[PDB]
Amino acid sequence: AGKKVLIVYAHQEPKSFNGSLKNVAVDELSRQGCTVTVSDLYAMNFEPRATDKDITGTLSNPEVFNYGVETHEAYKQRSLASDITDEQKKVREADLVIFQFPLYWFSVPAILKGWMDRVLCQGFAFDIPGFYDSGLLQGKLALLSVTTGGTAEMYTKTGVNGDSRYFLWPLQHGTLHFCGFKVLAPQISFAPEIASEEERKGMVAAWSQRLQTIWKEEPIPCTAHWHFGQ
Amino acid sequence: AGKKVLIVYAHQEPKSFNGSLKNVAVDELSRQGCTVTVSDLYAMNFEPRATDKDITGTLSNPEVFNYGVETHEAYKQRSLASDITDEQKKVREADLVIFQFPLYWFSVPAILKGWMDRVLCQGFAFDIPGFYDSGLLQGKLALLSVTTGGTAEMYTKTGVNGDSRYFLWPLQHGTLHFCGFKVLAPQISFAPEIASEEERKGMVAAWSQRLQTIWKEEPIPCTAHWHFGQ
Ligand SMILES: Cc1cc2nc3c(=O)[nH]c(=O)nc-3n(C[C@H](O)[C@H](O)[C@H](O)COP(=O)(O)OP(=O)(O)OC[C@H]3O[C@@H](n4cnc5c(N)ncnc54)[C@H](O)[C@@H]3O)c2cc1C
Ligand SMILES: Cc1cc2nc3c(=O)[nH]c(=O)nc-3n(C[C@H](O)[C@H](O)[C@H](O)COP(=O)(O)OP(=O)(O)OC[C@H]3O[C@@H](n4cnc5c(N)ncnc54)[C@H](O)[C@@H]3O)c2cc1C
Ligand SMILES: NCCc1ccc(O)c(O)c1
Ligand SMILES: NCCc1ccc(O)c(O)c1
Ligand SMILES: [Zn+2]
Ligand SMILES: [Zn+2]
Repeated sequence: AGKKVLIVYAHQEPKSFNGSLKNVAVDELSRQGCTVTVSDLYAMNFEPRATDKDITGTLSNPEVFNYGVETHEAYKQRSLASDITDEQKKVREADLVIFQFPLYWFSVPAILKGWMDRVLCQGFAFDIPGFYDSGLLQGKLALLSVTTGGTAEMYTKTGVNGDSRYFLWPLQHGTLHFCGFKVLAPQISFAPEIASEEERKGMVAAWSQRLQTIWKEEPIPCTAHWHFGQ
Repeated sequence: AGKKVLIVYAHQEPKSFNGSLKNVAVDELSRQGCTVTVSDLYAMNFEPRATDKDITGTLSNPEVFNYGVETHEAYKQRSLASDITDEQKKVREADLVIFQFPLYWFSVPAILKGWMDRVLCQGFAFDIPGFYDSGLLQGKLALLSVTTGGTAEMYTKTGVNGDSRYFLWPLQHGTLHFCGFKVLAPQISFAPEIASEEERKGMVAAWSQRLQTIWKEEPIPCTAHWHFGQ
């Protein structure tokens, strides 16, 4: 049995280091015989804002608009904007979801943050109760492939930016694990802009290389100890 | 000599708890004689996406688009889109910047992440020469006023969501502190949707009561130790 992979990509320039990491993922997974799909957010001019335009049906409460309540209800009724449902179908069938993006303020670019806000709604990605290990997307794997401006050294406990794992918390635990995803070790390609030609090729080669045996990997213990140690 | 306050508000509903917190801040700071300005992102339909449209005229390299460089260059060349510059002016004149928003996936809603991504560009909020304690916005104060779905109990080091200080790291340290901001202790209104009307009032009152002496408050030590340590 093969596998389906969804790459949610967030970069404006195809020739970027991110674009290369993305194309590398596509080529390698495609070579393995895997089914691959890419959601190129910027090329899709993907809507990041969570507004009442995401609901098409009669609102549960037209007097006071509550995004969470309205999208939860719209999901069950099937009155969500189609751009949201198109993404949910991709995630639903996916066995692995890779996020390829440059770090923006210790997080994901707003266009990708919007994807997370609008696509992972209650009813589809999780339920109350029905989160974390009970998240609705349980059984699926997720992986963050991040590029940075800061060097590995800066991203250390005693470094100026602190350990890289610190900023992964909101994404891996607060979002992915919350929805039931098993999180694979993140792929951080440190400061490609500062790196030399050979170092950049090595970073890219390491990515595709790791992808060759990605199906053999085990997820990380997405806990506070893993991220912070303490 | 009077103070200037900018409130970056991120909520779709005026009758919301977030809306009330913002209105209470405007009322209290206005009563004190403070100069107050509010950036209602949703009402402004603020653009969250970082694209080449953020640069006016012609790009310094229309071959390969590098947002960071193009915006840095555009800033120094006074060629940024007006929505961006309108915000920077409010920021530059402000003595205190309050962010009022509901917690979305352990972070800010995408529309607000976009504000941070696009408004705090290189040359304005920071530069290789000066960052963090030497950020270009040094001297100014920043304060996060966030509302959550989860309860205070859930937000403890041994709780399901972990300690709230954990998700503050990317925002307070990675973003605000990085730009020279002195960070005031966050204002977190835990689960207002769960709490009772009396408890909700208590929360809003603590906020307004706190605003009475915010100018007397001392900045928190934005350190890895403060967020993660004991
Ligand atoms: C709003 C904003 C916020 C930011 N916040 C943060 C933050 O909080 N923390 C942080 O650390 N950084 C931050 N950054 C910096 C950001 O993370 C980096 O600029 C980004 O990750 C670099 O990745 P890239 O793909 O854009 O690089 P590129 O500039 O595209 O790549 C660098 C070089 O790679 C070359 N290249 C491309 N493909 C290949 C290939 N296959 N082989 C060899 N070379 C190749 C390119 O041609 C180029 O010369 C921020 C940037 C912005 C704009
Ligand atoms: C996409 C998305 C992602 C999310 N991610 C997270 C997450 O990672 N972690 C987390 O903990 N939560 C998360 N949440 C939940 C979110 O943080 C809460 O729903 C939100 O903070 C509630 O604030 P509110 O202003 O919307 O509440 P409201 O529903 O507007 O307020 C609750 C009650 O307050 C009443 N009220 C209004 N004004 C007043 C007043 N002046 N005095 C007294 N009562 C008043 C209202 O009328 C209402 O009945 C997420 C929600 C969404 C939609
Ligand atoms: N319908 C939004 C309610 C909600 C509460 C907690 C979360 O972690 C989350 O992603 C969403
Ligand atoms: N010119 C972007 C480089 C950069 C590096 C680290 C940051 O924290 C940041 O905001 C921006
Ligand atoms: Zn976790
Ligand atoms: Zn700090």
